[PDB]
Amino acid sequence: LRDVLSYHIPFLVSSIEDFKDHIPRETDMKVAMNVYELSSAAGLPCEIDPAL
Amino acid sequence: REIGILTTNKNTSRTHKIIAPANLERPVRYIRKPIDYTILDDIGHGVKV
Amino acid sequence: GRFESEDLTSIVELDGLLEINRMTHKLLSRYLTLDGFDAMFREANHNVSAPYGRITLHVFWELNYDFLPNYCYNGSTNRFVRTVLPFSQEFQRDKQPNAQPQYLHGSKALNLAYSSIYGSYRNFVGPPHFQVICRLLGYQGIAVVMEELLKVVKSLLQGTILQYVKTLMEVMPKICRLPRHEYGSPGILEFFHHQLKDIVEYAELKTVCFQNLREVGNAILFCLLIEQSLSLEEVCDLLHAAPFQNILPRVHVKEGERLDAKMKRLESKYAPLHLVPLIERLGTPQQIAIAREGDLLTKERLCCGLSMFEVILTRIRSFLDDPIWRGPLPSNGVMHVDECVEFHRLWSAMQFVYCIPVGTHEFTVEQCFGDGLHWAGCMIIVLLGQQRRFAVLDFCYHLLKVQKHDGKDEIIKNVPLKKMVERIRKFQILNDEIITILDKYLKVRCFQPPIHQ
Amino acid sequence: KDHVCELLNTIDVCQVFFDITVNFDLTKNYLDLIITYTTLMILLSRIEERK
Amino acid sequence: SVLLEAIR
Amino acid sequence: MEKWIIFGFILCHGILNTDATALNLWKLALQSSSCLSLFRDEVFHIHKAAEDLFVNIRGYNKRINDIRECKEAAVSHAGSMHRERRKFLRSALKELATVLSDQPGLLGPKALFVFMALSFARDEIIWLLRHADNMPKKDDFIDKHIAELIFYMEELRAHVRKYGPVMQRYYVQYLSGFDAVVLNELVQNLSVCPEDESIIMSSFVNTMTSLSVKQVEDGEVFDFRGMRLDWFRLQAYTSVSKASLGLADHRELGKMMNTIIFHTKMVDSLVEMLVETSDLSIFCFYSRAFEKMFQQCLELPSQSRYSIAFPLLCTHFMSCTHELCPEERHHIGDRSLSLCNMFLDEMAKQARNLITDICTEQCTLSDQLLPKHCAKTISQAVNKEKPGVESMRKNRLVVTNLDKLHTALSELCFSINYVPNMVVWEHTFTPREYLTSHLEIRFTKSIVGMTMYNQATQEIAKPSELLTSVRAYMTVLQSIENYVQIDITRVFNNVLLQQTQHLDSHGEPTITSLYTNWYLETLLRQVSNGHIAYFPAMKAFVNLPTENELTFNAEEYSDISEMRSLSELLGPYGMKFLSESLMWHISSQVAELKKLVVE
Repeated sequence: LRDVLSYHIPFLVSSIEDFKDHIPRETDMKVAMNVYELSSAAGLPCEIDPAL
Repeated sequence: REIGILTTNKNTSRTHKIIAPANLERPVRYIRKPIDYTILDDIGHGVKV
Repeated sequence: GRFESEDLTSIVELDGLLEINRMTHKLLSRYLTLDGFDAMFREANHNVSAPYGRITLHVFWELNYDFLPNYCYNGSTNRFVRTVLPFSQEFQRDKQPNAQPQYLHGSKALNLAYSSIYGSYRNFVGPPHFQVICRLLGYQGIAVVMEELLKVVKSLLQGTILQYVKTLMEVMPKICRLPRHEYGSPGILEFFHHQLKDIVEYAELKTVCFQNLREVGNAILFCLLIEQSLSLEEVCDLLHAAPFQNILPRVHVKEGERLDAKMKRLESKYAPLHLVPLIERLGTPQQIAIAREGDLLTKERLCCGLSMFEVILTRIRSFLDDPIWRGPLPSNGVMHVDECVEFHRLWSAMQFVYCIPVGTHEFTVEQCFGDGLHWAGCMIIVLLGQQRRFAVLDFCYHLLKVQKHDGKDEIIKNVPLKKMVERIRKFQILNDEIITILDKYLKVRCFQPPIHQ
Repeated sequence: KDHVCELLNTIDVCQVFFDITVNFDLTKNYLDLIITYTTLMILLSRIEERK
Repeated sequence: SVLLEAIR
Repeated sequence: MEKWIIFGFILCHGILNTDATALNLWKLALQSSSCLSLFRDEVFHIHKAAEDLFVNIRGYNKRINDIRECKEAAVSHAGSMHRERRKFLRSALKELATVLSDQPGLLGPKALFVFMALSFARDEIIWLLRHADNMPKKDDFIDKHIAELIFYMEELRAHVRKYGPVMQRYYVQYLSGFDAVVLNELVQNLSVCPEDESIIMSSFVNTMTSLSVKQVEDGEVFDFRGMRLDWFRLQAYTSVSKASLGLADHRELGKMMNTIIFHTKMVDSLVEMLVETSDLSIFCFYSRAFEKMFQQCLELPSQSRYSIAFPLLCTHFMSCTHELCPEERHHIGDRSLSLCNMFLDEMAKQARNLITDICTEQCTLSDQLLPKHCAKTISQAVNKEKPGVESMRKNRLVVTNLDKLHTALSELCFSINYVPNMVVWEHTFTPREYLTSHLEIRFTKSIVGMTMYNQATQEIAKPSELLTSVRAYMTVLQSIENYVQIDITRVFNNVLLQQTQHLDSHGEPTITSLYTNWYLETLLRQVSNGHIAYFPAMKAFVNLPTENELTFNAEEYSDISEMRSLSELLGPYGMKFLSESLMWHISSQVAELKKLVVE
């Protein structure tokens, strides 16, 4: 899915990658879970699986 | 911006296949009348009797 | 370089090799640190410091030289196949650069397998090639290619084609009126052949004008096909971008549950997937601005109700300014009937001459030119606003009508009648469809009554 | 039917001049009325259960 | 076209 | 004229024995038909009734013989004569309509031609319709080209309706310039005129002179019923005996008045003249024949170009309703609406069937390009018919299936897209919307059916093989836009976006749900049995070399290319649903593990 979306919507994928990468891990899990869910919706390799 | 120079608006709209009228035509009762020969007197140069 | 050393049909092979290179880069990036595949691709294509890369320039070069004057269109299959006899070989492409198998697909066996896989697309151009071209050219390549095609069409119409039309007009009969039905199909055919005998003997008509007409038809067909491919690509992209733009499908509604409540619940369930609002809630000012711009770019596409063939048609019509196309004003003050001062009569003469069944040792019009000639002629007629006049006034159509009315078959001057009328039937079927399509894309004078004397 | 018969009698006693090429409307109306009367009577005769 | 000159 | 002659000479049979012109006219009338029409559906046999009536008369044996000869001649030649008339009229109307469309301004000077053509076509159509159902001598009574004639009559009607103002201007200018002066100078040349007739002519001249072209373009509505009624009153006054101003000696005056009345009718009665000349409400009471003709028109690709004529004809149904019997109105309107809806639905069904056939042909052509067909070439080189040939046209006299389907589709689409919309009994109708709805439904069904899912054998089509077919279908559907003004991008959005959800709007399984079920019940389940293993080298599941061979290869469904195609087909929604199902399975596994942990 990540490979497929990498060339179909490059702007949104790049924005999601930039947002997830530079998210402070010190933040509580409440917002980190939402960030990880949004990233995984595009197929990004999140360390913690929100679905699990 | 450079590709928009050759673009025009397509005319596209969607309706509902059959569109009904605001008010539906209602039946009119049939009223028997005698043969009247004095109904065209007001049309043109008519004669009376 | 390998792509530049082959014809346009190698675009699929180039795309496959680029995909292989991207896969290799992705595999290597796990341990090593290389630039993004886009940066390397653009540096190799020289698109980083130039508006147009090598791929688009080569595509334009091929379109100008080898594609248009060698491929004949086929509307039934929507495919392009090379001409039975080439009328152009001065392309003089570069020399194929040799390299180790590693720089290629990876090995001799892999190279052979990929060559065999991609060898099926060598002898035709179709939807796959068009979509690959669209993907590789983005929007800049399409824009520049269409601009150059418009320039080429302007040069051709006002150049060789104009001179040939002017030369052919002089030899055309001064006055030609459709004969009556009493004469019969054979006499009418003989009369038409005698009137247009000089046109038939002319040799350059089937080698230069026809060729030029084929070149102008293939260009417009390529323009139309490229647009459709672009639209399809845009629709696929839009379908993919729905979850991140709060776009949802019509959810199933059952008795007891209202559509509005179900839609609201579904939107609430997918609320986290939304990007813009999420970014605004937890994002830097710069990130938010960038996200908004990206979203705007993503949601606006040409497929959202923007047409592009109409502008091309209008420009082609504007390119027609010579008075020879329309001729002088009618003597009767309504329209030309007998005089042949209009281009539609010349097109009818062309149809009559190339509708004659040729021998067995020579090629036909379709084999060499296909439908490009007919498409170009119909486009010219439509842009000149003479489609109705051409339909009403036509030698082939009148001959076919008379033949149907009387039903006779004779060998009039080594020309079978039934076969000729069947060919005319097929050609007018094609022309009617082409004219209808052209009219669907593009979309008074009051007279005085007689006065008493 | 009674009114049509009365009108036809009036026309006959009037000794009218008929010519489709001169007075188109009059002749057209007269012939149309006669044909309508004839067809109406034939249709009435056709209906089986009027009696 | 002129882009043809440029590519040449 | 036929009914006039026949019935009048039957009533006045006395003159038939004396006059010679009357006998010839009656014989010609009899020879030109075999059955009249008392009313819409009623018919009346002529020769048999005439023979029965004349048998009882004293010396009418010659009339019986003439009736028999006329019957023979009619039954021999009427069908052929009418067939030739229709054949000529088809081309005549085609040429006239095309010329008028090219030069709309010609309607004014050549208005009479349009009405003559419409009247002739209507007469032929009604004759054929009434003679097909009755008089089964039995063929020349079945015509496959009536649709073209009806379409050209509708084209002429639309041309008249749209270009009314130009005709109005031309004819008002004519009346104000030529007819007014001619009548004014002719009236003064009358020996004597009574008071009423003088007032009538003065009113005529004053009205005609008061007309100006300026009133046409500002929306002014004319009304000349009074003028026609006054002319008819003048005719009645001057057509009787013992009249000072007899019309028998002033035939030219009558001709001029008739011409002026025609001009006035054109100026102010365009719609009434159109109804009088080209009303085809008779088809309403010949529903069986109408449906048969429509079906015969549809099955001919050449004649399918004029399929829109029948729904257009349905608009004429309410032109046969009288004010003395409003009962018919509702039933006639309902029948017309039902017929129009059925015709449009049949046209849409035919269009979608042709499009499905073309899509199947395109998919068959495309599947040949898949890599699996190039194995033989690789093997021949290592161990040492093609695409594009089918698109070569040696000659145009050979017809394949693709070209025939394309031609039929083009003709049907042109027929559908003839008019943006229409009104029937005050009810607006759009044919393109019907076509779009049918296409969407068909596309969804086709997408679901190409998966080749088999619950019994747990067989499913590979994502790539289905993605290629979906792309071919999308390309074919996009090709439709060249012929019709429908929007296909949003059609793809609607049809394809619903396939991503676990259940479509209509409530049927989608491709994503079927793929998830197959993957969870056939691929991953078999892995736990040891028959399949995860090969990280190939990044896909590969069947083990066990003695037992499964019915499918995991490498042909879990490969990157196959996974990429599946993701493209499904979308983020489908991937999220699959992940949720996998997490449900993992949660069940963890719950089971917790029992062993706690014990």
